[PDB]
Amino acid sequence: VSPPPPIADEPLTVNTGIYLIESYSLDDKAETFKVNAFLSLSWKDRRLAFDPVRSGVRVKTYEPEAIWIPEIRFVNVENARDADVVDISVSPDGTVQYLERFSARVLSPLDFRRYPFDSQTLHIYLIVRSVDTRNIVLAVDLEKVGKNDDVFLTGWDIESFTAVVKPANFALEDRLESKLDYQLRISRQYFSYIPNIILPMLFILFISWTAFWSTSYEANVTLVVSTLIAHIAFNILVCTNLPKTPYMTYTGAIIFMIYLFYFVAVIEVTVQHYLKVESQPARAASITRASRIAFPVVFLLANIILAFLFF
Amino acid sequence: VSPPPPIADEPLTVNTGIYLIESYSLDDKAETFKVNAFLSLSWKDRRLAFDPVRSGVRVKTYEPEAIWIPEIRFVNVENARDADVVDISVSPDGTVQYLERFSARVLSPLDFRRYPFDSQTLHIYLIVRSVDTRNIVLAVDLEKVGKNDDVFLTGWDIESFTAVVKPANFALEDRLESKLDYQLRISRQYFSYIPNIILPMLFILFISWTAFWSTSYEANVTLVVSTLIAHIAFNILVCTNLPKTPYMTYTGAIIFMIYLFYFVAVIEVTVQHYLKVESQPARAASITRASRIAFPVVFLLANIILAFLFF
Amino acid sequence: VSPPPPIADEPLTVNTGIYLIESYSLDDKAETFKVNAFLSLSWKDRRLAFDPVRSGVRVKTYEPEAIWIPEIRFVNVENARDADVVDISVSPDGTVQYLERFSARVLSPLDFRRYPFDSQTLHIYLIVRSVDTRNIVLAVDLEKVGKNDDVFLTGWDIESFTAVVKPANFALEDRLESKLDYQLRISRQYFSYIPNIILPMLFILFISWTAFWSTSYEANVTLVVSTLIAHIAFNILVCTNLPKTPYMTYTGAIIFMIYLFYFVAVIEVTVQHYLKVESQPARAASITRASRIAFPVVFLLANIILAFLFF
Amino acid sequence: VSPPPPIADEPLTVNTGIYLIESYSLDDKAETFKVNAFLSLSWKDRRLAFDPVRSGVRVKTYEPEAIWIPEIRFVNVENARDADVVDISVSPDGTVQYLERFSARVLSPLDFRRYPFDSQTLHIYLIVRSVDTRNIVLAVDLEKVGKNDDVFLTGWDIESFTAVVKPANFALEDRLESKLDYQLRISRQYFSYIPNIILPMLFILFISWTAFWSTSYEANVTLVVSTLIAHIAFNILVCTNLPKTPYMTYTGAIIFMIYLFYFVAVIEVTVQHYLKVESQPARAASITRASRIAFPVVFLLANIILAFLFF
Amino acid sequence: VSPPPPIADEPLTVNTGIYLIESYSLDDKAETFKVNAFLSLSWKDRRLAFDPVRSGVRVKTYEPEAIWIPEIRFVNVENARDADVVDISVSPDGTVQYLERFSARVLSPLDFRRYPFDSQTLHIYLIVRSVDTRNIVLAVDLEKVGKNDDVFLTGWDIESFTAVVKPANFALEDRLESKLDYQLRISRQYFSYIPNIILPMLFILFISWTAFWSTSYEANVTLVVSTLIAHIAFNILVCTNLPKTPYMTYTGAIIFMIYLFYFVAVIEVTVQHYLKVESQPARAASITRASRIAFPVVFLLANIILAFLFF
Ligand SMILES: [Cl-]
Ligand SMILES: [Cl-]
Ligand SMILES: [Cl-]
Ligand SMILES: [Cl-]
Ligand SMILES: [Cl-]
Ligand SMILES: [Cl-]
Ligand SMILES: [Cl-]
Ligand code: NA
Ligand code: NA
Ligand code: NA
Ligand code: NA
Ligand code: NA
Ligand code: NA
Repeated sequence: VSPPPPIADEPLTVNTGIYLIESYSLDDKAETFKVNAFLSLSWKDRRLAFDPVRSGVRVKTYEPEAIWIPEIRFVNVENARDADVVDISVSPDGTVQYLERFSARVLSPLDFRRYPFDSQTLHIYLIVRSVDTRNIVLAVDLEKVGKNDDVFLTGWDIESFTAVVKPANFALEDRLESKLDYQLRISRQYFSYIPNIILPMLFILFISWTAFWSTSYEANVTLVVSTLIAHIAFNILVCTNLPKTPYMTYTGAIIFMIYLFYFVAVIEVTVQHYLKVESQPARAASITRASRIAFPVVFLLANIILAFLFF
Repeated sequence: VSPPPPIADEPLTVNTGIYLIESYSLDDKAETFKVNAFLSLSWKDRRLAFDPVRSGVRVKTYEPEAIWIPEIRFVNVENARDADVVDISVSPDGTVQYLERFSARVLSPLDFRRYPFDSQTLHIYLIVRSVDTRNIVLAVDLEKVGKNDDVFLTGWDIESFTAVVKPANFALEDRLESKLDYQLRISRQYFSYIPNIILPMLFILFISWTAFWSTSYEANVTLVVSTLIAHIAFNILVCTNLPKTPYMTYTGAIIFMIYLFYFVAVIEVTVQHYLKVESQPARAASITRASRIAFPVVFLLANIILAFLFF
Repeated sequence: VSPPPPIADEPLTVNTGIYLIESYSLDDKAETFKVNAFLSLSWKDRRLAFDPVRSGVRVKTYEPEAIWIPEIRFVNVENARDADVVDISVSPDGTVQYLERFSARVLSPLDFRRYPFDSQTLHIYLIVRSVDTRNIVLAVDLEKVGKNDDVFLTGWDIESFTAVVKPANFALEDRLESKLDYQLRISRQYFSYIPNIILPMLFILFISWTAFWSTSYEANVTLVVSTLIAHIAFNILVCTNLPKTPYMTYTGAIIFMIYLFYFVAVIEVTVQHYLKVESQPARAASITRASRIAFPVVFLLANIILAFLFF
Repeated sequence: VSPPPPIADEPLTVNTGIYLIESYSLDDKAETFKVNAFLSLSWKDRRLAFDPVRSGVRVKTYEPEAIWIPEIRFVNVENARDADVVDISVSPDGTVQYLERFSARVLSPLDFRRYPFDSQTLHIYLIVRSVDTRNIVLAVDLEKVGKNDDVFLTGWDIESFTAVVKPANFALEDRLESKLDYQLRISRQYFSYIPNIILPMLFILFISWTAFWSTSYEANVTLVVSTLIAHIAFNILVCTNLPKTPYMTYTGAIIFMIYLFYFVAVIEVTVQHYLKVESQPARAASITRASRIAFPVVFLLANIILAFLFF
Repeated sequence: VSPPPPIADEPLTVNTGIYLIESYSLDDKAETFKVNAFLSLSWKDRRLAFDPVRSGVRVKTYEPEAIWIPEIRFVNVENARDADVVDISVSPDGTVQYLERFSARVLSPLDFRRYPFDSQTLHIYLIVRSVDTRNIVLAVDLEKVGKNDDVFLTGWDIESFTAVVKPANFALEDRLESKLDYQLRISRQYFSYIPNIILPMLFILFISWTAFWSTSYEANVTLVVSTLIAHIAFNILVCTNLPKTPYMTYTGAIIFMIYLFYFVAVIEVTVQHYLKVESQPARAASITRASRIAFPVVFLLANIILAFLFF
């Protein structure tokens, strides 16, 4: 088999469509997601044209090996897609309608800057390489782009599944390549992060601040050091669900900043004890009373500054 | 091969059945379960009809490639099922009896609202796409739907395996699709959660309340902060077996509420110490004595309210 | 190819044998184990009979596709076995000797009631479905059932590998099914549980009982709360190697009971402190002295009761 | 099929090229990385020469089985590459242009000495074994070596992808082998290690040094022992992301050294308490005051020495 | 195809060789390792003999399906090897030279008695089963046994790769089996265990002994209980990288023994406090002073005894 010949000098247009059946396993650390979808392909092959009136058949069904099929691939997949041809239909003028159901693990970079209040644009890049005989170009049949209503991505809200209709045509290894960008827009369900990580992290921090209403050094050391260790546990827990980033994430910024609050609280607790031992408690009292206001105020203002810089 | 021709204008009815052999690996985080079952298919193909007298055979056995077989797929599977054809039997009138044994990883959403006292309805969606020549519709042969008596799902009780007899017929990519819903009803074995998570979590909370019978601030700080850290460990342990949900789970609600009890216990312990240092112990004694009743009473009432809202 | 015809109305007997080469990966949580073995099959096919005198050959060698082979399957496997045919030998009377080497992941329920002093009977169920032309029945050739001397299952002792010689013949989807039960009896190597989990768990518990020889409330709170947290760590460690069970395991019973001992020790420590603060130390002394005897005595008797109920 | 015959006694030159499409999963512990790329091959086969006038076509397209293709393999791969032939083009003189897209898990040793400020040279070794009829030698077509602009390796910066143009020709099992070295130079994104591991580790260490401004032995024991335990947690966290090395890593050296600082701090805290109990506080005061300067000074100098030895 | 006929009554000798290309993933818990190697096979098949003068060729190249090839298998593999035939060469006298490149996951028991200062002998068992027509025996061609210089096993030192030249010939299911033992000798790189596990474990133990220079019960309880908990963490860490053994490992023996030292240290701390409360400090002082010498002395002697018993 060889590609369909051009009537004049035009490239062969392969109309494409992706219909999502299932979306699952969005792995933040690996920056991958699994997809199960229909891939539809359509092109004109005049060598396959037939007469509807004489044949009595309006459509002809072929096996993939019987006819020429464009070699369509995915750019950003771990391994080649697991595909099963559903149907191949040829109309009298030779218009081929190809349909396959596939499953693939897609590599798509994620921006963690606003985590866990982040939104992502996942990409599925469709590609075709031109042949010596003729140039193959990709197009989007909007009527064949979509998703099943039941499509759910655990821990995420699916906003839209659209295609950038204009392909990216470029030369690669002295041959033309036609690339299409299918975009799956998602937003993270931040809900569970509030009662499980954010509020427990704030509770232990506020518990360390009770040391500002205590003169007992031994109890203060226990309050600030124990809560700091619990904060380290939350820092470790958060970083297990995330890859290492060359930038600060919103959660990472708050987590880092809270260490400074624990460090300064230890200094205050040390300074307070030192002064009391030195028979200067009136002074230790001034620092402790100021700390009661300073710590929540600086914490509130620093969080307003951080939320502003990130959102 | 092509589909069987209609005698009049009727769709081809493909009778289906699923007989469960094995059920395993219900993954809560992934919202998947693995299945090993028999898939039975039945349809009339008049082109395969034969005479029992002249052939001397009552039934004819064929290889899948020798005859036309409907392209039956599963909607909610990770990858295409691993299938092996067991038997293909044709009766004299051309009634085909197809039997295959398959294994598949099924994606089926789970409702964690009542966890670990939750029940689920797992789904296996059977589907067929219509061809140009004729429309293919699915039906349930109740005589061929069931499960082996030994079918066990570790950590779950299997209630029933039934099929919604009426298919969901709809248009997808300008062709008719016929979808059947096979339902596996299961209920979680909550037993082990009681001695391993629920009671240890209650024990540490009740241990923190012993601080209401102590005037020792240093011992009280140790009691409430240490048990809080153990509560954080249980919260982390529980969330490792669960995906992130955009709603509160029953266990999650109790776990979250217990943090408030630890936070208020720290306030009480701080207030008690502060008053005693300020030479107001008679007052601290009133707050501590009230706390001895208030903490278990509010805990009991809040749990009754939560159990009511969730069950 | 079609099945061998019956001389009279008898079922076709397929003689079976399993020879274990390797046993590995017994997964307690998944209730699976991996196996690498020889599967031997033998049946009479008169259509394959030949003359030993005239041919000069005692045996004929065939390729699997050249002759009829019974469709033998495993009931309790995750996916279909990975099999490679080793030999097919036909004797002059038409007796076929089939040999394949296979590997499979077997699902076999485990009874954790006596863990880690438990024994298990792992099952490998062989099955054949009857055809329209004739009924197929399975048999055990004891001469072809066994295991390699070097067969080791890490963390387990292999006792025996035997087969229940009588098949379970039953009707499934209007056809006869012949099922054989191959049993691999194993006993857990409990050794390592003693120095790694049991004795460290007992050491920390006995350390909490030193609080009965101390009047220091602050030190007592530290002794009982710290060791309780270490007990929680051991409880979590034990449950990571086990699935969730709808029953109590022996280890689970001891682990649960030890929480009650920590809870009552906290009550004692609280009662002792309360009385001393109330200027009643003579009374606190009576409770503490009684606790020194009561705690080890009740612990010993409760363990005798538990060991009796479980063994 | 057999190899192309030599015109004289020359080896067959197979021109190669690797164009990276995707780079992912750099596993530090396993010392592997996954790659998705184009492999281009070119060689002259005069037996495939054709006349464009007689055949009509200027270039001929073949299926891999139809013609002789050199057996090109990767040396350092876990399993054989997952490859799909994209195109096989034959020009009139018999010049074959082969193009395949492949995915592979590559084993490439990593030097962790400067971790997490390390750089690596990942290797992809291309190899061909000579046949009896003639010797096969590999060459690099620099025009067909490259990488997609979007190629990203999560947690790493990609510097370059080049090939050592001269093959390593050697004898292996009495036949010639021609090996090419494709090099992917990467540098670790150390950024996240600073707020997540390095600074929290320094904070807890500096917190232990507050014991040098405290006379309270019981608070000092709490300060140094608690922070030491947090340091053990960070040591364990760091070693989970690394394989075991027969050398010290930069991070490993700092982590190890910090233990010595905790050990000497415990000695100081013990010595201080012992002297105070012995009614020698003036002396304990001299040791404690010296420690306030000695500990940060020795820590700074030891880190300058370590940074010098490692960088 | 059938096996080569014997000239007299001799068994067919199949000469073997294994050349290691890659060694990776030595899994201690699973007792497996992955291998990528060349498997060479050689045997005489007179039916393939040819004349060099008449044919004009000195060697003939065949496809595996064209000629008879002995069914060579690996005994101790999880699944069948992933193999690709590289070359099949036939010399004029009919001497066949077979070469394949394979990858396999090998099951090989490990002796952990001296861990982490252990050495292992990994085995790769080659096997052939005899046919009815004739007996097949295996031999080692030492010229074709070896390993690439770059072969590295992360965390291990590779000593040698040799073969036991004499096969183990035995009867299995009334047929002869010929088994060869290929041995890969390795020694563990214990280096990293010293700064990461051994020395931190010793530091925390020595820190618990500072309680013998302290009269403060509350600080002593904190010293011994906190370090014991850190020792439990190291015990858990060590056992995660090891399978459960029916024997004591060297590290396991030291780890277990250290618990006894913590237990006796708690008794000493309790006895010391009890006597001081009972107004007997002169006596408590004698026990504490003796403990300062006894604990390091008994620890040193017990370790000398253990090292002697294990090495
Ligand atoms: Cl693809
Ligand atoms: Cl499917
Ligand atoms: Cl099977
Ligand atoms: Cl390869
Ligand atoms: Cl094999
Ligand atoms: Cl024998
Ligand atoms: Cl034999
Ligand atoms: Na085609
Ligand atoms: Na068909
Ligand atoms: Na067959
Ligand atoms: Na070829
Ligand atoms: Na304390
Ligand atoms: Na062969």
